[PDB]
Amino acid sequence: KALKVRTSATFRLPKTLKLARAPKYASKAVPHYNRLDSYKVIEQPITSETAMKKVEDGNILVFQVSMKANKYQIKKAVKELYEVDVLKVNTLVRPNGTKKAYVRLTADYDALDIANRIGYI
Amino acid sequence: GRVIRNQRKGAGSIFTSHTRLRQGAAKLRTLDYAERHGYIRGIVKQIVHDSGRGAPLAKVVFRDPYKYRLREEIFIANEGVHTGQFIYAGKKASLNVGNVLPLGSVPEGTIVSNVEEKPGDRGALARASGNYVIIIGHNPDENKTRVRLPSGAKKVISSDARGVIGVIAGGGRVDKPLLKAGRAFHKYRLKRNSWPKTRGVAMNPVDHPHGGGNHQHIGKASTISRGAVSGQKAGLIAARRTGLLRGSQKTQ
Amino acid sequence: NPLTHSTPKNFGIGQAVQPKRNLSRYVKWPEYVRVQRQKKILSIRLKVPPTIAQFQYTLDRNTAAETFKLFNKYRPETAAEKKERLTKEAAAVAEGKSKQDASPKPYAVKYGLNHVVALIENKKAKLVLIANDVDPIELVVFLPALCKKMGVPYAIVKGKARLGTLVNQKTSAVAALTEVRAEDEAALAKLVSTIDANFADKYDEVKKHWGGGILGNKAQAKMDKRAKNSDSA
Amino acid sequence: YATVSKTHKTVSRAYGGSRCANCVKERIIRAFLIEEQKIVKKVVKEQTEAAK
RNA sequence: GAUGGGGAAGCUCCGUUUCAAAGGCCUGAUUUUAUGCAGGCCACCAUCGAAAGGGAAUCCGGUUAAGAUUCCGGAACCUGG
RNA sequence: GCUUGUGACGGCCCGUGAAAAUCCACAGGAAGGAAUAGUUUUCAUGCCAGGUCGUACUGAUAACCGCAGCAGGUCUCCAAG
RNA sequence: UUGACAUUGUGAAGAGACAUAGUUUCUUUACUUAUUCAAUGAAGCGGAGCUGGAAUUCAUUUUCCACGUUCUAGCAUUCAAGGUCCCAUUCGGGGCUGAUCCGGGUU
Ligand SMILES: [Mg+2]
Ligand SMILES: [Mg+2]
Ligand SMILES: [Mg+2]
Ligand SMILES: [Mg+2]
Ligand SMILES: [Mg+2]
Ligand SMILES: [Mg+2]
Ligand SMILES: [Mg+2]
Ligand SMILES: [Mg+2]
Ligand SMILES: [Mg+2]
Ligand SMILES: [Mg+2]
Ligand SMILES: [Mg+2]
Ligand SMILES: [Mg+2]
Ligand SMILES: [Mg+2]
Ligand SMILES: [Mg+2]
Ligand SMILES: [Mg+2]
Ligand SMILES: [Mg+2]
Ligand SMILES: [Mg+2]
Ligand SMILES: [Mg+2]
Ligand SMILES: [Mg+2]
Ligand SMILES: [Mg+2]
Ligand SMILES: [Mg+2]
Ligand SMILES: [Mg+2]
Ligand SMILES: [Mg+2]
Ligand SMILES: [Mg+2]
Ligand SMILES: [Mg+2]
Ligand SMILES: [Mg+2]
Ligand SMILES: [Mg+2]
Ligand SMILES: [Mg+2]
Ligand SMILES: [Mg+2]
Ligand SMILES: [Mg+2]
Ligand SMILES: [Mg+2]
Ligand SMILES: [Mg+2]
Ligand SMILES: [Mg+2]
Ligand SMILES: [Mg+2]
Repeated sequence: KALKVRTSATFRLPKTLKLARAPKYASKAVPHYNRLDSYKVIEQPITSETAMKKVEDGNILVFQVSMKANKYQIKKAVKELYEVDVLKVNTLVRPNGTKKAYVRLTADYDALDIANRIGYI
Repeated sequence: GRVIRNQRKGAGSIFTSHTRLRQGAAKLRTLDYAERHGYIRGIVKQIVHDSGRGAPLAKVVFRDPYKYRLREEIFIANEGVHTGQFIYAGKKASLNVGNVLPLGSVPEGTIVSNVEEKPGDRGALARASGNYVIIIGHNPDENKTRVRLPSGAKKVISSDARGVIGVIAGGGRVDKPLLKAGRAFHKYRLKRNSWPKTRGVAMNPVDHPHGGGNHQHIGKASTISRGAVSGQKAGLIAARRTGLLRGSQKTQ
Repeated sequence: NPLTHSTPKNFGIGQAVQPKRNLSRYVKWPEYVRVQRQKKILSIRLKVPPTIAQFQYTLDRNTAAETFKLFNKYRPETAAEKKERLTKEAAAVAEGKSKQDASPKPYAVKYGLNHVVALIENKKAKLVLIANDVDPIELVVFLPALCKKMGVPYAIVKGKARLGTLVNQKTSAVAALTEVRAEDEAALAKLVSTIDANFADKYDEVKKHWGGGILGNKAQAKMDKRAKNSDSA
Repeated sequence: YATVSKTHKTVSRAYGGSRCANCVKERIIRAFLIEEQKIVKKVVKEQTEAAK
């Protein structure tokens, strides 16, 4: 017979079959547990005088929170740990290498109430 | 002593070309099937200043013979060419200012610019403002064509090498005195870092052959051998004569 | 016809985009392709010395076909045929008491380069097949001379793979016969003659003929035409 | 421009928000004439071929 | 400044699209089914490099011992879905 | 009037005074679409979401560099009678 | 920089000796595959053929050129419309031709 017909003068690398990995053994024995559950996320209340005020006056809980956690993780954590509803979460990094979360609850909740249920003042 | 100025140029650290505002390299079309069997038409779309250059460039655009699109080219504009003008490129093109033809298709005496030294090299000879080459004969067997370059030299090249009819625009640029240091400043500011220029005779010996002495002076013949060595070639290199040129130059 | 129209395009330089064509003559092949093709060309442009040039002459596809037909009746044991034979003797011999001679004298094609060479040097081979590929050609180039001096009939044949298939390897470089069934003696005598006529007889003459020296076809043209007009005005 | 309705980015002519109108007058005129002169060009050289 | 490469005894030097088989999008084909092939393109061939260059979009009033075009009040706008 | 913005112009050059991401538009017309009901999210209105790091203060005759709370040095914006 | 040796092969003509058969060595000038330089998203190379015709026929063609684009700052893309053959006529879709043949040396 006769040759192929290429209308391009460029020759490109054949499209070839890529098998997926089917290991003969497992990558690491046991999967790591959740590296960032809620208890590692929100570390401890911040109870400074001026934090307390935000609670009494702004329906805002203030937590020191994991450096490794973002506004999503903080929000979910607070929710799950406190049966509470968060309007929005602001955060800052303290000048001692720790994160503050200003957590505003929705108007259905009373942060003052909800702070001396967790047990502080 | 130390490495002299003309040796430091070669590493081109602070001696590279000032290139940022340049329009791009000026070149003829790639020598394809069109240009080498027939002719192809373009339009000059724009003729435009290129920083650091004297002659303006002409932006010329052609259809792509093999794909639906426009391919733009950067020419050097010959005196007379204009926006909207149709430019014809090819073996079977016709002798008009602006067109580009192989030197074999143009009669003796034709005036051309931006000519190739080999066919397809997209143009090498006579590009500076005002320059041009004259065709002065053909040798149809082994198709060569003899031309005369701006410099005076005659040279024979392939009759397939291409050229563009006419002279490069911007002529007489050098008829006008610069007048001040500052115009040279702005002149070389867009070229390369070669200005101003300390005479070696004003430097110290560490610096230059001409350097030093309790009066300024070169102190040995300033005509240097071809086979002199890097660090030695300052002055009149390989100079076969010297002194005020007396009487008509003109290559015979 | 209908509300349908003829509008023939004009593909003649300076108008209409060129259509899609077969550019296979123009494609920029991968280097390994360009190199293996040029290895061929360069190998013909040179003058190639007689002792390499004597390959390229290969058994014709008729005599060939007949020779694989014969050799194919003498394929060496298969793994199974041998597993079969062993148990057919290992049991039987060891007991009913044959002398490891409850197996019949095997007839096979002999192979392996080193094997065949020793066979040829002992004038045991009756017919030897030499492949024409063999890329270190040295493995094999001495074999026409070898067979010739040992008075052994031989043949340069297309297919190292083809020699391979008759011996159950991928390739085989050489294939030979030393033994034959009487039902075949005659078939072989005939085959050897056609073959001996095409190689061993021709050997001394082939030894004088450099090959290669062949121009490419743009240069042939150039010269078939330059030397057409030059003389014959 | 992505934040703004299509009518802010065109005028309702051929080549609307792209070429300038007097520019499209030119395009049209030149197209018509050149497409006409094409028939004129052909019929002359169809005549040259049969009168030669 | 990596990479196919080329130098260099070597630490490494050269080159940056270079003399390389350099890669991914749009949907169709699935109604064993989850994504294999069927077209056609596009050949652009890393990446780092600006808190004064380019650049989607927020404002006023109030508020602290110390923050604010970032919090509060009000009223907007952009991007993705 | 003063400062700043901006326009329509005018002088100058052998000086003619970046790039890229990104956004839109047009030419094209592959296609996909209605009457027993289709097309339309570049029109309005409506729902959800927008992470990560910086953010205090000094910026100089004392928070910077000059061994220092040094008559030195260190880029800039606002500008009343 | 200059020479020799190696990379280093192939022809042809001419000189050079065993001393007017060609082994060999130099000079000239040919060749291309080594080496070398440019180019290009390796696109139209080389060889033949179709037609047009200049051309003058000393039997009939011995040849040489051509062999789609130039008043105009438009338009030129969907394997191409046309023609023709198929699938079993559905919408869709395919071959050939349109676009001559041969050699895979990108030039
Ligand atoms: Mg309250
Ligand atoms: Mg923050
Ligand atoms: Mg540079
Ligand atoms: Mg300077
Ligand atoms: Mg001076
Ligand atoms: Mg001077
Ligand atoms: Mg001095
Ligand atoms: Mg000195
Ligand atoms: Mg000296
Ligand atoms: Mg001196
Ligand atoms: Mg002096
Ligand atoms: Mg058997
Ligand atoms: Mg409008
Ligand atoms: Mg590097
Ligand atoms: Mg960056
Ligand atoms: Mg920035
Ligand atoms: Mg900025
Ligand atoms: Mg305020
Ligand atoms: Mg506060
Ligand atoms: Mg403050
Ligand atoms: Mg707000
Ligand atoms: Mg609101
Ligand atoms: Mg939206
Ligand atoms: Mg100011
Ligand atoms: Mg200007
Ligand atoms: Mg726009
Ligand atoms: Mg379709
Ligand atoms: Mg909308
Ligand atoms: Mg994301
Ligand atoms: Mg501040
Ligand atoms: Mg202070
Ligand atoms: Mg001080
Ligand atoms: Mg020499
Ligand atoms: Mg090419």
